[PDB]
Amino acid sequence: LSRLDPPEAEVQIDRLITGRLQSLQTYVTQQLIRAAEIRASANLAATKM
Amino acid sequence: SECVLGQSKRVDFCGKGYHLMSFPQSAPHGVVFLHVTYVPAQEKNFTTA
Repeated sequence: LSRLDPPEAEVQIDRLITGRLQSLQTYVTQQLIRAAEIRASANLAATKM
Repeated sequence: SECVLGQSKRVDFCGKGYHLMSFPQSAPHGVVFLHVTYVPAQEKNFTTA
């Protein structure tokens, strides 16, 4: 934003800001199918609970 | 397909207590299960041989 100028930084900003929340995208998918791996292991706990 | 159909054996999987039977009801975007369980109340001591 400071050094690169917004005419020829806009194709750099084209997939900088658009790409950054693609990385807890990674994380929550890593979360829930450990969580739903236990949310069903809750039920697998519930098997002999 | 294991509480409404059929009489299961799975506690904490067909409600709370020894599962007797099951009544399903529709719901907005949901399914609601009633449950009938045989959960007795009153006891004593007793003495064996």
